[PDB]
Amino acid sequence: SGMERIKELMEMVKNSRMREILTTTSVDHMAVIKKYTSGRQEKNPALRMKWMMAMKYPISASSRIREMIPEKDEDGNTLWTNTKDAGSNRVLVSPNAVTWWNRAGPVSDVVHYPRVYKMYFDRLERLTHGTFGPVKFYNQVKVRKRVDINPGHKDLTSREAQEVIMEVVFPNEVGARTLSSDAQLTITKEKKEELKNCKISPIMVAYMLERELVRRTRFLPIAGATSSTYVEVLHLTQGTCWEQQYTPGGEAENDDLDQTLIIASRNIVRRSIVAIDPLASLLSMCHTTSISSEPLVEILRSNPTDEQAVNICKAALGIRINNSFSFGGYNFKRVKGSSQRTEKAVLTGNLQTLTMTIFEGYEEFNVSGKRASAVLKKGAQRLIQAIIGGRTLEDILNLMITLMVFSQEEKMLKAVRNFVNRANQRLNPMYQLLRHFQKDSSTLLKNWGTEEIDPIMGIAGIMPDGTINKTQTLMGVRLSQGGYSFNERIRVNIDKYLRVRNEKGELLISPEEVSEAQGQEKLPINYNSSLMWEVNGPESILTNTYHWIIKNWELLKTQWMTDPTVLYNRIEFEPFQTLIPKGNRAIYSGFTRTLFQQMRDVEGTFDSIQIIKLLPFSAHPPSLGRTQFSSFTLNIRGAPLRLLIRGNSQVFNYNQMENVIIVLGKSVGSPSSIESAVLRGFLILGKANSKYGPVLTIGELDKLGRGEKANVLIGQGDTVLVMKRKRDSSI
Amino acid sequence: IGMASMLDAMLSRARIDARIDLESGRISSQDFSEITNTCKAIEALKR
Amino acid sequence: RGIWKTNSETGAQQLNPIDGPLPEDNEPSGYAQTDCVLELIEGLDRSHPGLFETACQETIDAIQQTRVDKLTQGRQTYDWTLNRNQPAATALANTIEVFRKNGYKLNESGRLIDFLKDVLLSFENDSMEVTTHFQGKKRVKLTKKNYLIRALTLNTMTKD
Amino acid sequence: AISTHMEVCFMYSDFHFIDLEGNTIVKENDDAMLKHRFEIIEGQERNIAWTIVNSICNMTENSKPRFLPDLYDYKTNKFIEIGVTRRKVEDYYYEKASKLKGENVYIHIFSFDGEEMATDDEYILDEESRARIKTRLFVLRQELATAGLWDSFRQSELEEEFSYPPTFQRLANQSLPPSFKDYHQFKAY
Amino acid sequence: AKSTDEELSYTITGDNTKWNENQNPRIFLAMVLRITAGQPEWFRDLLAVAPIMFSNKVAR
RNA sequence: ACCUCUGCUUCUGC
RNA sequence: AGUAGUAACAAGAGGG
Ligand SMILES: CN1CN([C@@H]2O[C@H](COP(=O)(O)OP(=O)(O)OP(=O)(O)O)[C@@H](O)[C@H]2O)c2nc(N)[nH]c(=O)c21
Ligand SMILES: [Mg+2]
Repeated sequence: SGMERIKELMEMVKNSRMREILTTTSVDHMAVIKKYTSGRQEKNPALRMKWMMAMKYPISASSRIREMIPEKDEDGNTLWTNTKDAGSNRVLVSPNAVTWWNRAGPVSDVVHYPRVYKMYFDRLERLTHGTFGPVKFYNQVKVRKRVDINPGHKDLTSREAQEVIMEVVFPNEVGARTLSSDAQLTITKEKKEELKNCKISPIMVAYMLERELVRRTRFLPIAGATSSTYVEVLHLTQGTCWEQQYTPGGEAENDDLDQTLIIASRNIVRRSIVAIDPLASLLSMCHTTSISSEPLVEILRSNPTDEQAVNICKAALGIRINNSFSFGGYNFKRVKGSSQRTEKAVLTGNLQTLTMTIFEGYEEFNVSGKRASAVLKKGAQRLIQAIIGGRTLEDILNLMITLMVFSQEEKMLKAVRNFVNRANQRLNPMYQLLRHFQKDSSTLLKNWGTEEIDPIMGIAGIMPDGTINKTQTLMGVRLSQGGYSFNERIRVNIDKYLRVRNEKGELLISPEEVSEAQGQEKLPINYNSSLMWEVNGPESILTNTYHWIIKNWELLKTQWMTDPTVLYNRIEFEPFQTLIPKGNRAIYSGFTRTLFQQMRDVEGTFDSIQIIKLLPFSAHPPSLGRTQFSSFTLNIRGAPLRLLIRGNSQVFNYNQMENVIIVLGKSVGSPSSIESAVLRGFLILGKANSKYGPVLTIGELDKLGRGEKANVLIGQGDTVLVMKRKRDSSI
Repeated sequence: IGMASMLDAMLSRARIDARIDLESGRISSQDFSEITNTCKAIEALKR
Repeated sequence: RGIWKTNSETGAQQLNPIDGPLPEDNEPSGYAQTDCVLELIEGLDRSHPGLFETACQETIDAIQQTRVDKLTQGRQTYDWTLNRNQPAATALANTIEVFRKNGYKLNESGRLIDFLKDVLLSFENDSMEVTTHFQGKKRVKLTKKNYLIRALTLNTMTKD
Repeated sequence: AISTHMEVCFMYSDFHFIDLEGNTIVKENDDAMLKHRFEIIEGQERNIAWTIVNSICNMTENSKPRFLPDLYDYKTNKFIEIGVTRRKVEDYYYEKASKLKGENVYIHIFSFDGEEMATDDEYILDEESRARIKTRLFVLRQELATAGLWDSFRQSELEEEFSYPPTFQRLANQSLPPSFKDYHQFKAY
Repeated sequence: AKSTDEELSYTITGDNTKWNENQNPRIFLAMVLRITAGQPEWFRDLLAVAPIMFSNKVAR
């Protein structure tokens, strides 16, 4: 219509003030005058409301209330007055007016409410159809992470959501820029259809659409699954000392499932490699494990994920594999050659040390895709040459960039224009270098170079542009055609130690190639296995192992005294082994068992805390070693923690005052001057003594002799009198 | 966003809205008259 | 223990402890040293190659993009036009209005930086004119000095 | 150039209507029975102009132009670029048919002499109507010529700045560590 | 991680006394000029305004 | 002695 | 008086 609004305007413009304002206030300046006010933000709203709710007319309502409801109700209550609220034409009304309206006012229809407020109603749906398992009690470290908080988002940026909401709610006010993406367009169609004829305030529609469309996150202490449908009920599923097992109603994302499958498979592989029979152990865990009560076996049967650990599990189960990995949404299959993982430091174009892994060796790569394909060659941080094809030039673009990133070349390293987030958590390096060069090739292409390709009337070229050129191109870039048999899944076999070979006997995958990254599952994994602690996670491997030792201490102690080697070999210590760097397991064991023998040998120097502390490190065939250790390294979420041999550390300490052992900050309960189990082949006697010569490091005790007592900087600022023992202890 | 006055912005909106209203069926001619007329009065009263 | 000067524009007595004598006890002291500050900031630049440059480039982009109305965000603000506190938006409105009446209106662009330009240029005015309501309404002409003192004023109150 | 261009535009449309049935018509009353043939886009503030463009495109499901046109015709359902030039109607057309390459806009150049050029040497405006514009242009070039200003007109068709004015400069000079005499010396240091 | 096993480690639970009353506008002017070294002079001067105004402030 | 208004509004920052 | 606690309330403002 537009009938009454223009009449109003006419009316207003009759008035001189209003005409002046309307004629001398630009659209920009309207933003200022819209907020012009004498009213201030209430500094104590709780008090003010308590005060005002005692008053007859504390509520301010549109003046039209006066024609919409009676002045008084059946009971004699005045419902509205003609007093203008300060600064507006709203009037002062009673709360009785709100109730009146709610019993006797104009009934509306609410067909759009579920659709506009879908984000909210969906929460209730997921709960109404959720299932509760039981409550378990235990201590678990809840690590603070950024996590998603709104299920059902469309993964739009704030720009793209704005653009979409403008098209949906206010199409004629869009301006010049209209929607690129097909994701944007298909959302626009749907929403336009769902919300047609909608008479709810477009403010609420836009507000809700914005909340719903944009992925929002938050930093929270979270122990379990990090998916948004789990985050949403964190208050219900997780307490300080408890877990309420629960499954929300509705379907999981395929992305969350895939991600969890990879985490599960890696955990299983990593646990299995440290068992006496890895394949037997992996198969066992494959057959007992579930993700959200789905058997892992079924998932592995029907899930297309190609990943090293996943493929090891598939191999074990007789499932055919595609011996490929994904990178940036494109499937990669190495044709010929191989390379080597190497940890080295890299100065980028930002001017930044960032020391993640490199691939170093000859590797031919066939790369399938959505609408594109290519034949990338790679040496050591080299793009030996990438011939790319596709339906559109566009589809050749995405993959073009992806492949320059993937090369690891110095020309893309020194071409970027940080390595962590704000919480200082390390981020994905060879995926972020892609994200950057995604929305800005500019520098890369004009810092890559060009090439003068021969007439060879077939192999075209792409320039530092996107343009096509005849007998020039980028450094090692081509545009040709070629690329069904890439997707064919092959039958493989797998040996006791998880080596995967094709039917011709060629090595496809080895457990050591499996990424060492300890991720966090988006969905709950239940191993249901005697080989895995009931409580998942590396922190929990630590707390559970020590908790278990302590609670079984009487048995374990007598086993320590009578039958050491059986104790060392117990299966409960194998998960803990996965936290110890592979290269240290044997020497750490050797060191530990020797210290334990010295404790046995030198009577009256028993120490239960020292035994408990070091015991897990005994669980590996020991090697002979000279090396003295002041600490053992554990790797917890990609970061070394050091457990000190002598006394308390941040990782493991005994607190006198509580009389409890605290492990990564969690209590796991509790069970002469001579220390028999700190140095191999020495005793600590007590306080250092100037009347026994100067202070040596540990690594200078080297050349002492039986009976010969020194002063040592033993650790954490202490100096102690040691003595090289007269006899030895053997293992 | 705009340097246009609030009034000039509203006048131009009313005119174009009344036209599309008409040539969509939403509005009759004896409305579309009334609006475009009202607009011209505002236009002159502004003068 | 610093140096006193009289400000040429406001006449204010101004104490400067910087590069003053070094602290001689553990009492709170304001004798910060320019060269020591600069050493620390340089050390930080060294430790974070490219950080200052980037942060600067983001600020330049923001300066270009920022609208006058950004200043509508805020709580109670000293309003030199009233010599009283007001909500931020009202204080902004008042300054804009009094500016334009006194001939400063680069801010008509709608960009924040143009309002900032107006602010500095306002200090050249011989006689900024405002209106009081006598205790009604009345035109008041501020001396250049009066206006500058108000522009540089913090209002104070106690924290509850 | 801005006044000229926009005058042409305004002449192109003023006193031109559509019926109750819907046939192009001219009129001198310009009045609540008929409807304007053209939407005038030129002269509108950019944001409002885009609002008008969008509204029209949404009504017709016409695709939206990359550039802001000068008019839209509710009869032929075309957007319209007007042009005015001292040089060659010949060449200034293909200068703009370039700019608008891929677009779907009727072009219509006018020289100051009189002679003009539309799309497909086909006119959507009447002879009498174009007459007035051609005439007006010449009479302007005449008023330009005998004023001394045609010869001028026929030859046409930044880093951010922020500095301190005097008072603030003096304040800056007095905001330094005590050994410095002025702000520029301090900034150099 | 960065320390050796032989090092002591202590933590000061720390508070600054008279923070507001001892920081100086002139020092922040120096910080802003240094941080913005090499940048366009218009931007540097723009950022320097706040510190300069604070150096010249008065309290009601 | 009456009448009228007011109950965060000369005072709450970042 | 009392509340309070480094300065306030113990009605204020306006009209007549
Ligand atoms: C850059 N890449 C990527 N890539 C393989 O592709 C896999 C997936 O890449 P990614 O994004 O780093 O994922 P991933 O390593 O699984 O991540 P994480 O282990 O942190 O969970 C890598 O683990 C690696 O095996 C490579 N393989 C070879 N041979 N050469 C290369 O240059 C590269
Ligand atoms: Mg303090």
